[PDB]
Amino acid sequence: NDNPIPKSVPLHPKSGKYFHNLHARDLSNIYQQCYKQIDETINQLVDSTSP
Amino acid sequence: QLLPYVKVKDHKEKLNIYKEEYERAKANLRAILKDKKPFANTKKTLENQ
Repeated sequence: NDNPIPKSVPLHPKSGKYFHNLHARDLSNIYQQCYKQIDETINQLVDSTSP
Repeated sequence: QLLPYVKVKDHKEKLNIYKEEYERAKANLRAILKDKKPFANTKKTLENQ
C-alpha cells in the first residue's frame, strides 16, 4: 500500500548467512568468572576478618 | 475493380488486433515504467536502512 515497503519477506540464502551469523552474546565465561571471583572473595573473607 | 474484400477485411482485422496489442503493451510498459521509480526509492530507503 502507498510506499512499496512490505511488512515482511521470505528468508533468502544471502539473508540466511546473516541469520546464521546472528547469535546471542554469550555470557557463560563472564558468569563463570564472576562466580569464581565471588567464591574466592567469600573464601578470602572467611579468614580476612580478625578473630 | 474495387478493393479486394477478403484482403481488406483481413488487413483491417489484423490492423485492429495489432493496434489493440500495441495499446495494451504500451499501457503495460507505461505502468511498469511509472511503477519502477518507487522501487528505486525503496532501494534508496533500504540502503539508508
